[PDB]
Amino acid sequence: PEIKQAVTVRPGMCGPGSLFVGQLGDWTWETVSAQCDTDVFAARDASGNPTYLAFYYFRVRGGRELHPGSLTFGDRLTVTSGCYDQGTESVLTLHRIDRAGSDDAQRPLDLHEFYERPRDGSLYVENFNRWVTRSAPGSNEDLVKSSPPGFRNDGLPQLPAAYSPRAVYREARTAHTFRALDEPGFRLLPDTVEVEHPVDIVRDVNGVGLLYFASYFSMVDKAALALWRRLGRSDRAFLRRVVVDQQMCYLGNADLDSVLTLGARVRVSTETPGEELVDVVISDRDSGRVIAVSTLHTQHDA
Amino acid sequence: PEIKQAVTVRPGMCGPGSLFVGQLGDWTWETVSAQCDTDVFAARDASGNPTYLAFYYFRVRGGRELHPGSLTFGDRLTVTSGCYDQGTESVLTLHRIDRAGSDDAQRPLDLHEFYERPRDGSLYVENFNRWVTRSAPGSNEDLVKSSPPGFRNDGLPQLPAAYSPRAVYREARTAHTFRALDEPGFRLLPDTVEVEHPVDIVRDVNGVGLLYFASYFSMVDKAALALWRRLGRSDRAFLRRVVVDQQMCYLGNADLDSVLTLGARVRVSTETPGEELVDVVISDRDSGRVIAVSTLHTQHDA
Repeated sequence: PEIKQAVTVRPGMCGPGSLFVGQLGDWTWETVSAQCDTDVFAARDASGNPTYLAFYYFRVRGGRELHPGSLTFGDRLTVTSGCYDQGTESVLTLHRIDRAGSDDAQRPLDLHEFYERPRDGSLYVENFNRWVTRSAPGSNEDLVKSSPPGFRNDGLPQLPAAYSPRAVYREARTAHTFRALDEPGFRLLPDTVEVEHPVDIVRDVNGVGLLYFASYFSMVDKAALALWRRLGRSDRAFLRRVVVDQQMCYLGNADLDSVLTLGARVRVSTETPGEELVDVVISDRDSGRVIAVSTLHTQHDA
Repeated sequence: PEIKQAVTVRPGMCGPGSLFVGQLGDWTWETVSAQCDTDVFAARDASGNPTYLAFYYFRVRGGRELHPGSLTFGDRLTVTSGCYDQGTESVLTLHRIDRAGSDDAQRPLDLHEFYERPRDGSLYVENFNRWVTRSAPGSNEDLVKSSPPGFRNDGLPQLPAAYSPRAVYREARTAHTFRALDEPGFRLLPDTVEVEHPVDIVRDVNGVGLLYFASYFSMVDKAALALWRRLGRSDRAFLRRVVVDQQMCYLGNADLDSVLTLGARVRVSTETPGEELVDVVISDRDSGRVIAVSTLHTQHDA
């Protein structure tokens, strides 16, 4: 039983920051709760420790016709949501977003449609989430895999082998990009940036004292802005950027006194002017960990 | 017809940042939409310009037993919401939040209860909002009062004279505090800070290109943190602060290339140890405008 709902775009789920991905994550927790007969918000492991359904791999796919920067107050959307079986320790949640008028907004989720040929005018969200607990109270390092009792993955529809987010994130942690460096039609610019980012305790921290999943998207855009400025491009042009595809892998969290490093590089298209691929790696130098990788497929007019 | 709803605390509405006030503002727009027979999200003035139901005065009142820093993932709440007539150009929206178990969570909104003696264990939210339009496209200065056609304030219950948010915000713009400087039981410390804050285009900006109302709470906490650190207090102690009362007045918005100034001062209680009043003024020096005033009534254990 897929879920189909009418949404009107609110101030808390749009704009050039991370509010839309924050709202999508709330929707994911509601969708897993409904489909897996589990209260995700208050989940505890068999032993009684809180268990968080942590974001691990996050993709948002759009296009010139509908992307996250298209959305403004009062836009009417149709949202179709559903979970896919990834066993007892993980779960995949898909959301399709259409403009509520649109031809065929009533169509069900179509994996073929999500993994192979996304349609122009729809937005596609993939959230792969993993149950975790803390390994020590107040530590945000070395989180441990978990599963709350009664988590019902059984019955959920299955992905075919071709559609594996696991294959995708395994390659991205190795390559530090989601788009192979040897992919034709792009040139790697020499200009790169490295930004020191102390954890912002007033803006980066969630209600359980971890770094907030949506803050990782804010940190990647801070890196992307720093590279944009290194390229001599304007702050107003940054706000016109169209992100047609963004992938994020959350390899680690971090303690709230950490100083993170945000590294960014870009490949510009040889074929299409104003098209580029930006890669961002978030490091925690003091613990020697890479804690995130993101790739943004971007169209601009700077 | 007041609205009473069950809420489970989600990642997008808690934590030490501005997510709870962001969620409350979304709820306000839904409440005005329901009670005033108006689609606030897509509102336009009679002439066809977008009109925003802008936040102008915002209060959050709690206590040691339930405050915004109490809230964590999966907490079960009861929310009671309702609008009060302030004419065609403004509207007051109240929210009471109780823990869903609690004795007498079913009780209706009680102004006596909100303005005179708030109860321990309830959280009280006041949002006074004013319809505005831009005076020039792409300018965030010199916003103009408005009202969308068909806005139904008629029928809404009325406040008695004693309960005027107008008297409260008029005094705060004059004094740069919501708690009179001559109030007994407090001493003004000599330590103050002034922080330069360029508008953060990746975290401060909303879906219509204004500074986001919830970002004003992030900027006030940036000032408050800077003063806390000037006092030699610890970042971990900052995260244990209990804000029992916070008031915010939004006197202006600002263009996205602005450099703002965040000024903070504190009065410590003579009576109760670890109790203090922090005042923050946000200035836009280049336009010679004060664009916000906030006072935080805080309990700490630093």
